[PDB]
Amino acid sequence: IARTFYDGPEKNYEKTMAILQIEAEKAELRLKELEVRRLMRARGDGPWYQYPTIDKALIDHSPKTTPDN
Amino acid sequence: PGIVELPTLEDLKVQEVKVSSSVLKAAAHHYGAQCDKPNKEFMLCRWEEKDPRRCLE
Ligand SMILES: CCCCCCCCCCCCCCCCC[C@@H](O)O[C@H](CO[C@H](O)CCCCCCCCCCCCCCC)COP(=O)(O)OCC[N+](C)(C)C
Repeated sequence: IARTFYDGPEKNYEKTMAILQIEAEKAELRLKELEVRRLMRARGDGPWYQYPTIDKALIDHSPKTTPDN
Repeated sequence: PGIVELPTLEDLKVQEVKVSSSVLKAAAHHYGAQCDKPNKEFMLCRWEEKDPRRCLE
């Protein structure tokens, strides 16, 4: 029965080791992502949570018919 | 936030041109033809500086 239907215990051992490693990395990545999102929403200096401003190319730098401006 | 630096009254003393608008309009073309250089210099100074206190002379 063992020869025909099942395998050795080392197979399951190493499989669950790999599964545990994968899940641990995923958990760490999730926590790091939450922290990064919080920090970049608070500060706004990151790529995410960038809100549009007024483009400076719309300004007209020419004489305005009055000397002051 | 700071004070505004204004020129004194004696810094604004100048011989005034006291002719009316009709007199100026009658001689406007010859005035532009003859006195073009100081007028253009003052206008350039006024535009670049953007400040009446920097183009009094
Ligand atoms: C010796 C006589 C006296 C003792 C009798 C003992 C009775 C034991 C027989 C009863 C069998 C119990 C059913 C359990 C089936 C397990 C299914 C699965 O686990 O097996 C897979 C494969 O299946 C097997 O090949 C068996 C499949 C056969 C299904 C049994 C059905 C037989 C019922 C009879 C029906 C009759 C129909 C009549 C029609 C008219 C294994 O997957 P695999 O990853 O690949 O192999 C890993 C191991 N390796 C790598 C070393 C090779």
